[PDB]
Amino acid sequence: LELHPPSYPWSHRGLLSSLDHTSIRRGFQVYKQVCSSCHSMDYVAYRHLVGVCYTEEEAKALAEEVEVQDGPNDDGEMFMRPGKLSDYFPKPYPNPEAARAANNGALPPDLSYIVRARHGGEDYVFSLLTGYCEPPTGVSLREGLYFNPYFPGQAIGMAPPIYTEVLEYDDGTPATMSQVAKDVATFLRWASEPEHDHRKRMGLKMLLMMGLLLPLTYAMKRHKWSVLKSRKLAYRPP
Amino acid sequence: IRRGFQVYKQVCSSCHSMDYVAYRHLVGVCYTEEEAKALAEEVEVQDGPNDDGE
Amino acid sequence: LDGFRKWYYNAAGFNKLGLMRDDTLHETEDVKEAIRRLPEDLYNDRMFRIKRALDLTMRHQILPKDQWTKYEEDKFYLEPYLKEVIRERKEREEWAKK
Amino acid sequence: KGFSYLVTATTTVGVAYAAKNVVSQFVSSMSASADVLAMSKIEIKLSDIPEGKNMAFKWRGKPLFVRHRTKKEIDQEAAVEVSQLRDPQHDLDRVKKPEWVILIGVCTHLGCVPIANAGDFGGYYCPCHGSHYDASGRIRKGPAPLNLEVPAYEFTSDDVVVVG
Amino acid sequence: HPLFKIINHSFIDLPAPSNISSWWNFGSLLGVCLMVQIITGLFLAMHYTSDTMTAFSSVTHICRDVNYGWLIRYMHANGASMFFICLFLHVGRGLYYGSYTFMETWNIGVLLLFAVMATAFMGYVLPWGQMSFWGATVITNLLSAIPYIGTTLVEWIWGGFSVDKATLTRFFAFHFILPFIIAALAIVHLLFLHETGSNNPTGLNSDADKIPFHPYYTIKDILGILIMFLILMTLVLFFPDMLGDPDNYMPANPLNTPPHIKPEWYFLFAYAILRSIPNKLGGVLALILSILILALMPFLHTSKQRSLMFRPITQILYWILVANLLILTWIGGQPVEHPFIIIGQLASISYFSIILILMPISGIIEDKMLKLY
Amino acid sequence: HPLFKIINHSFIDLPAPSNISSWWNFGSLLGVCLMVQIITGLFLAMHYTSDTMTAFSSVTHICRDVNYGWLIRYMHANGASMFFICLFLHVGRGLYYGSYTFMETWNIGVLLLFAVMATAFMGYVLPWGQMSFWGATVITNLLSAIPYIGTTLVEWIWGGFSVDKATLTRFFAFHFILPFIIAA
Amino acid sequence: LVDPLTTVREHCEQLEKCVKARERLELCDNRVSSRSQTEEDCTEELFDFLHARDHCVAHKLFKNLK
Amino acid sequence: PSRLYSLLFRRTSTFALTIAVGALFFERAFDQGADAIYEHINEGKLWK
Amino acid sequence: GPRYRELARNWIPTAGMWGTVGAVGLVWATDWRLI
Amino acid sequence: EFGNLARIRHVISYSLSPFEQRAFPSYFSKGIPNVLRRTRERILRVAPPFVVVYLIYTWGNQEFEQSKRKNPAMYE
Ligand code: HEC
Ligand code: HEM
Ligand code: HEM
Ligand code: HEM
Repeated sequence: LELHPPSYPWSHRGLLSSLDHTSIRRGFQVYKQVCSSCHSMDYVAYRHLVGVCYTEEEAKALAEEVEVQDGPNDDGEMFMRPGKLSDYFPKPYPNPEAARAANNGALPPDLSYIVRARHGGEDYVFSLLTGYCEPPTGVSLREGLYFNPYFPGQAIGMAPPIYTEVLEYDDGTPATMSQVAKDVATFLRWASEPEHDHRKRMGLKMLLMMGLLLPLTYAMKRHKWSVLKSRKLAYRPP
Repeated sequence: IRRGFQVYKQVCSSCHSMDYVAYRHLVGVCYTEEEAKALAEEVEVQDGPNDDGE
Repeated sequence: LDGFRKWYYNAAGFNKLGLMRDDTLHETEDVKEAIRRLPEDLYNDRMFRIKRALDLTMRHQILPKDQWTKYEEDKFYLEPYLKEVIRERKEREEWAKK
Repeated sequence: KGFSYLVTATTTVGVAYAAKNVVSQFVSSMSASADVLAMSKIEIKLSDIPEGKNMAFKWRGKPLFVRHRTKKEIDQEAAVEVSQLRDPQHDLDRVKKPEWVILIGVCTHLGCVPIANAGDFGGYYCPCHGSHYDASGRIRKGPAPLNLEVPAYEFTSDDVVVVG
Repeated sequence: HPLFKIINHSFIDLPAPSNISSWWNFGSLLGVCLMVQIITGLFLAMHYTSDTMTAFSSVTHICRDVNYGWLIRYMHANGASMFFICLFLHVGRGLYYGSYTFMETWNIGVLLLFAVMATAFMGYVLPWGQMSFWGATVITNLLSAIPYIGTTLVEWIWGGFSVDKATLTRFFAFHFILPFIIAALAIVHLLFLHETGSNNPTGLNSDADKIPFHPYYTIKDILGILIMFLILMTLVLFFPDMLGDPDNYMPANPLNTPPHIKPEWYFLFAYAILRSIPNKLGGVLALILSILILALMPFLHTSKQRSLMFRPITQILYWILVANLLILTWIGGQPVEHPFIIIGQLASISYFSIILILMPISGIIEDKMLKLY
Repeated sequence: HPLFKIINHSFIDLPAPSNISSWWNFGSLLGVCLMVQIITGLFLAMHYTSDTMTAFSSVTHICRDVNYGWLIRYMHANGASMFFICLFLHVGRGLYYGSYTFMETWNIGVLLLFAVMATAFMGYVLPWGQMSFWGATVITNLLSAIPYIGTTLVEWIWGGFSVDKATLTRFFAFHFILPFIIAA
Repeated sequence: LVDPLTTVREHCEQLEKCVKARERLELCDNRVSSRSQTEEDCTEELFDFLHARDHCVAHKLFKNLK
Repeated sequence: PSRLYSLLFRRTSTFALTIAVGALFFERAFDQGADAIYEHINEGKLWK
Repeated sequence: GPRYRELARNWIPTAGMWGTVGAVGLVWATDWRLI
Repeated sequence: EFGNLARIRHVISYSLSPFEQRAFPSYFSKGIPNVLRRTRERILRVAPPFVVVYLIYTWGNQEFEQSKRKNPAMYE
């Protein structure tokens, strides 16, 4: 028994509709300033951004903005260096348990594939992040819990992380809770499928090529099968 | 083989690494189960996370 | 029962391809022995009817309604010849048990 | 004939003996690797769990449920009809301590993890096919064939439990 | 030339019936799908690692860093789905048109079906997601049914107390090696058929009307290949995650279990049957029979007509069989609760009673209506 | 049975010369060796991992922890050596007795010889020892000799600037798949 | 700044379909008030109300959103 | 046009040459045209 | 019928012998100690 | 193989060259009538069963929900 998030009119919902890359950039900013404290985008590395919403040198900037340790040194373990374009996003709580502790038993789930891993993810995400409503009568959430009608059980350890104007969008687009939830849902989506755009272009070329090739192959088949389909049989007993 | 394992244990172990050989492999070759258990419990592991991922 | 058999004969649909009932029998060993014992003209009509039905199924067509096989008209030609094959077949079998 | 065939029969046994041996060693290969067998090790801390709570340490690659029970919890499980139980095993029969119950989390049915603190028997519930286990881990409702297994643990202290 | 002799015999100068419909395309599609799977599987094998620490990481590395690696992975997954679609339609063609009287071809077929199901099961275990691990455990513990031989056998496949790395690696080896055995069994399948030739939808002896295959059923197979490629790509490039499951995008957690667990669509009909029988063993057996009942099918043919083109009552029973097969596919999806269970129990009873009892009795009645019986 | 005919056409009622010596055994031995290799290879594949961090560790785990895993591994290695011994004696029989006048059989043979050499090379790369890595670089470098497209081809096969994990994994896939092509 | 959602919500919220839904929830809320000593809750009522509300909001939140 | 048949379709060799050459250029045209479409459809959303 | 009965009675003894071989074979191969 | 497949007699068979005949003679001219002819010939033997399927499906879903629905008398 769970609330089933509704269908939202996403800009990538259509059959050939790509992602809005400004929204992916804003959602990456939302993840960097809010979501990165507990969740780990393990499978997304700074380099990945180049080509989507940040240019090579631009990405380098972001990369240079983090300290990543280099374990093997002549005699030492870690002089975290300026993270590079080859470095993956920095996971908070190096060990899972660490977070468990920090989040009161909860383990923020790595949001790299969250949208893909959650049924109706994009919607779910938006709903969960925006579904922090009032608990009803009779409910008795355990210590360190909050109430979201969507989350399985309606008892997500995650406290509501998006308060209106939680962070300021560099683009200046008003940082309303929603504008922030929609941006981070687009970004997480991108994260779970960096190739969304490239694919849809392949699908458009595939539809054009099949629309060219199916009637022509049908015409060749009907040529080579007309002979028989016109064959007239006659029985002429002597 | 038992005497040569002693040698490693005392003299050559501090600098060389017998990574692919474990205390389990010795049982039934040079030592019994309790002797190899004592040999393993003399040595100490230092890793593996804890409740704090510690 | 006679009218309901005519309705089932129309619902079976092999008359729309111009086939007889005995054309639709699955060729087992006894059926092939009965077909081999047919006279030449009946065998030739059966092969032409089967070929015409295969051609009509190829073009996904049926015969015009005046050319269909009337239930009353269908002739069970292979039947007489078949019974014998079965009779002979059974006789040999019982004798085997002897 | 008996001389020539005896040689055929002799040879056969020999081949047969080698063939069983070769085939046997391969089957043994697919069997547990020495390392995998070396997992009989395990440790727990009684203080870790308070009454009315379950805890697992993935012992031997499977959830090692370790739970503490309440006066009421312990009271009901005893009240449960052992004979009427799907699997006759009175709560205490599976626990050295009434306040302390330890179980392995593999549904007798198809091997999922029972979910603690859920179900119609205040013990466990397996979201796979609806098997409800009581606090004793006894299958009470559903299609699970037998009660959850109780590993042969060791109560060295009221604070430390070797599961052994 | 020896080879050309063989070539000309199975694909060019092979006498084929002139009136076979588009359903006869499907088996050739299956062969193409097999090659496609093998090719895509080979290009998954150059980057996949069968280690429980690195299997999910290798799959994400394929999707994110290998050039067009997402394309090859989702082509492999949706090609497995397309393989099972074409397999089900091939089996339905064989059931409807009386092609099971080619008994050796039918038995090699049901062996191929068992091999393909085992290959797809271990392949779905291979990405080591949450859903793969709990699916493997569940489907394997099923083997734990057998009283004396079962338990040990399970851990034998599990290669340990519970599925863990030991399993993943041997499942990678099997899943690699079985499609080549499937290809060899398909060669035996083609041989056992050319000895008898293909059947036609009328079910009659088509010896009077046979045509070559090169210009007539080759361009037809090419057109069917093109249409099947249109459906696959439009199920990869536009709807890539339609047939999959979202919980497989989480890493395998032995401590948690996906709340809603279900086999993939193709394995559901069986899933329903298994769940239906109360007894564990009963379920396993019925499950097996579900597939095996087909093999049993050539001994249940009691009609004097091979095909169902001229047999309307057995046509109605056949479409009721397809109907409750779809019902069993739906039920498997539904969770355990009223009234999904009862439907499952009935649907299984109706499935076995239609295949075992109702169709031969109906064939006897149909023979009685034509004054044959 | 239609299948039985094939057996009685290639192994039972096949008319063979009465005077062929023991050298004519060798080709059948090669077929047996092929099966043996495939069987042993399958039982190496249930525990081998094609990762450069874990390939040597998996090979040592096969030799030390899998029950009779040392037996299957050394049977695989010495069966590759036995395969090449029987292959060389088969080719020497074909050269000595004028069997190369069966030209199509000879050409399918030399194709099989090329495939077996490629399979053994990538298989020797597979345990990821010191000798395997330097051996691979060497022969992969052989390709660079190509006058114009050499560099690209080498890099393609390597899958990167220099042999590294990229190679090992694709060499595992190719070494797995080629003995079935050899069987066909 | 006013989150567009609030606006959209208000609109769909004002709808009677929803209003009475909320009211049904209210009766439920009250039931639990008087029937305070029970285990009956209003979760189910809560969800159905929301499903309606959100469905509508969702129908109309993205337009306002930028 | 009967020039086609005589110049392009008639000799298999010629029949081929035209196919290969056309295909060589078709890609250029198809990619270009297709890209124009794709982009426009989502003109607003793309890096630039 | 009677003839097939004679055949069965004549081959069943042989068949039992074959089963016996299998018993030894299966057991020996299974190394089932119960036997 | 061909030549030894079957024995027919006096069955003449006329045909035309592919390039000499229209590729899609009356394709939609008679195709539609025929497709329609065809469907009415099997529709009564195909759809009826699946209709009932849609029905069971629906009834099943609704019934389940009702089961989940809280019993009014429950707790009251
Ligand atoms: C200080 C703690 C904290 C902050 C800040 C936080 N989260 Fe979380 N989040 C969690 C915890 C803890 C969980 C897992 C709790 C659970 O599943 O019960 C979680 C889970 C999630 C899930 C998956 C829930 C599920 O059902 O698996 C999503 C999606 C998510 N968070 C998104 C966000 C977004 C977007 C932000 C900010 C823009 C955010 N989180 C900020 C603690 C946090
Ligand atoms: C590996 C998947 C399979 C493939 C690739 C395959 C392929 C084929 C092909 C190409 C044919 C020739 C018919 C044609 O193409 O027109 C065929 C015929 C047949 N197949 Fe399959 N098949 C598969 C699975 C099965 C299964 C599982 C069964 C049994 C249920 C089966 C039963 C048959 C039968 C009875 C025929 C003869 C029917 C006829 O040609 O008239 N096949 N198969
Ligand atoms: C020799 C032939 C084949 C090879 C080498 C092969 C190889 C692989 C590999 C390495 C994977 C894991 C990578 C991944 O899952 O993304 C995989 C996954 C898979 N394979 Fe195969 N495969 C082969 C044939 C088949 C066949 C015949 C089927 C269908 C029965 C199949 C179905 C699958 C499925 C369902 C998956 C999991 C897809 C998923 O992750 O969602 N494969 N295959
Ligand atoms: C499909 C069948 C085969 C499979 C699955 C297979 C699999 C493997 C695997 C997993 C290894 C790595 C473990 C090891 O070091 O031995 C390996 C190594 C090897 N394979 Fe294969 N193999 C196959 C066929 C062959 C064949 C036909 C040859 C001979 C031409 C061959 C020659 C080798 C060699 C020389 C090694 C390296 C042995 C060593 O470590 O010293 N393999 N094979």
